Amino acid sequence: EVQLVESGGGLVQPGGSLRLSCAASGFNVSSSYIHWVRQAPGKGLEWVASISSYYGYTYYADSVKGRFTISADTSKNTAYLQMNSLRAEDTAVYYCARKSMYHRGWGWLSWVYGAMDYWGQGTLVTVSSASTKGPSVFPLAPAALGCLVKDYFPEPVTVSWNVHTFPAVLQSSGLYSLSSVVTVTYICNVNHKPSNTKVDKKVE
Amino acid sequence: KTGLTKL
Amino acid sequence: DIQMTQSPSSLSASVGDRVTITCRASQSVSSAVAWYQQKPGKAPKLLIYSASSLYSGVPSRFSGSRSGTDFTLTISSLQPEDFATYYCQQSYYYPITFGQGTKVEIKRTVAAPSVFIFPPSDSQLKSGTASVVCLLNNFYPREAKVQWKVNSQESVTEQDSKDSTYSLSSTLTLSKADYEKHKVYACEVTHQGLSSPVTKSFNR
Amino acid sequence: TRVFKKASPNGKLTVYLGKRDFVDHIDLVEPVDGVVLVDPEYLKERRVYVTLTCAFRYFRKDLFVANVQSFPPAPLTRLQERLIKKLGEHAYPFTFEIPPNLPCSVTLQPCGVDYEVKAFCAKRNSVRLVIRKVQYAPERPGPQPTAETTRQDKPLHLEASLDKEIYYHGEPISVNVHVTNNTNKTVKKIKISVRQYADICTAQYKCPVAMEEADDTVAPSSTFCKVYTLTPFLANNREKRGLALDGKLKHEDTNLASSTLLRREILGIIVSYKVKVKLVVSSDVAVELPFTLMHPKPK
Repeated sequence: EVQLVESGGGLVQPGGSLRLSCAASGFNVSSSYIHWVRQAPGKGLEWVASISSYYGYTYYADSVKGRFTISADTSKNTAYLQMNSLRAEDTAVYYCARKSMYHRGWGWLSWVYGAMDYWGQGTLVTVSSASTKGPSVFPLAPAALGCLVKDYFPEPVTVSWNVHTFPAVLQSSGLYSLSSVVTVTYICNVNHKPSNTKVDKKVE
Repeated sequence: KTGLTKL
Repeated sequence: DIQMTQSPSSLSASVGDRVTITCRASQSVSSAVAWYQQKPGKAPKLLIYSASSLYSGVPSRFSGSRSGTDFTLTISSLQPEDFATYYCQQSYYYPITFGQGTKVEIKRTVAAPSVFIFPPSDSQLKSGTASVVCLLNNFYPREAKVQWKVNSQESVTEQDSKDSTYSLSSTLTLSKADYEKHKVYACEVTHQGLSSPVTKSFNR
Repeated sequence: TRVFKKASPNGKLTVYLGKRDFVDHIDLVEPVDGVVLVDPEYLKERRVYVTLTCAFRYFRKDLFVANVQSFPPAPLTRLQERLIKKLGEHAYPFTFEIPPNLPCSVTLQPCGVDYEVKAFCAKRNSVRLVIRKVQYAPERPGPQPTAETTRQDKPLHLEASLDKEIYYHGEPISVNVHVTNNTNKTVKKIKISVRQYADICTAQYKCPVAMEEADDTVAPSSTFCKVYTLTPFLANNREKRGLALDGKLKHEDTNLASSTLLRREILGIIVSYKVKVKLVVSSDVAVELPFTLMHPKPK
């Protein structure tokens, strides 16, 4: 079977460097166009770049023109999107897909660029100079009752009770912030692994 | 030039 | 570049509805069109290609049609599982481009928000950043607005799993020094299912 | 499905085809089938014919040129009947069988053989549509290439091999190298290359598609065993003028000319690929083995 696997997903400061590697199985990087696609956090899709080793042809999105560079090592049978000059525009979940060149009836259809049938997994590439912090938790009491986590980083923060954990919002301070409320003693438990922080706040 | 259609 | 302008940006329907989503290319395209169904977070799938070709493994009910440069995707009987964001992508002119997506929500009886309010608590005042909270629980439809009577960010949980509803936490953040100045704070919800806007207020 | 069509310069004659790639199955060849639209009033020569030109361009010396009487009639095919049904009462079919021992659509990287279907009433009365006569890769793998050499008062016993013979375009061939230098001369360097020869039936050359010069020195009186990997494709053969490229329809970009399968004196071009292991010693040893590079069979 054909499957692409992405690696190189981790926190990188703005302007830093990451090397996303799309290892392709079931097909050569030369019998296919390898496409890197990125989707911002909860937003419409966007195709990053594409390359075919056989013709050595590279195509880039307007958002990664010059900043990134896709090449491939056909010896390893892998493609490499070297992401340089990362910024807050480059934060996303990055998927890898391909468009084979079969089905012409005979051979390579060197101009389809068509539907990217097979998709990778999705590696979260972050861009922020946010030193891993711990949340500051506050209570909210009356009837409804909740706990508001403020100024933490990075995601995720696990908030539980002893009822909607509103999606964590990227606060302007780089740190995050969220709330979790319930309608009806109540102790709210907040867990933040990147700093090994835990809180158990009482609200009433 | 060479055209194209459907059957 | 080609802007694959897709509409509607958000449509409501239920099981069995014959749902239609149109997408028009800014410039002429030659059947290079494909429909991708991205669920929350997961990797985009492929629905259609060549502007009319049901891609392998795609449900039959999905179908694409071309009438010039207005590519339409119709789901004859949209099912509960087929509620995602659908994008149109042209593979003719590089860089490849997508539309903006068309989330297909779920439909139910209009329900008004249960609006609760929370003033900043003692611990938060001690910390140094007071955030007033306005909770809009189980309010349908997602179309709504929240106004503030003394920056304010809204976290909107997705379509409620319980019954096709929406919550929304509108939280307004101020400093401790800049918060004590005023005495009466209030959040007022303007909503489709509300006969009149509902204001919840507290006194400092 | 798809149906290609092309109108004549005056707009009357419309040549209809199904495919522009005819897989030259080793034993036989896929016939060119089509139907041409005609308006009898416009026809002034009273005789409309269809021809198949197998031309070697560079010069132009054909090898199989045939004529079919489209109108007046002097069987029909499954696609031709449907084409006529769509067209109506003003279209006439034509079929061409391509005999064996004919070249395969192949071009030299800037030439070569070409196949064309030309319908004319007999300039403004001529309509031409390109096609391709091409060959798939053989169905089943052949014997594993292997080649051992000896240099001698002690040997330089060398061996090279490839895992199998049938390798598709843009695929990496694995070159297993096994050296035993009993000689006193240190193995300065090893070279693994792949070259493409395109005989023109008589001229030929040797274009190195792949190169890998490794410094895996093997000291005197010592053995060595390794598995290199070389990928022949067009990524880096853009400058090499004269490389045998496969059959085209237009200026489109194609791959390396699939190895010319044969069942010798066949005009056109005969293309083949060889992997050469050459040991540069402190006076250099050579060994080689051929492989056939082609395209796969979609299915």
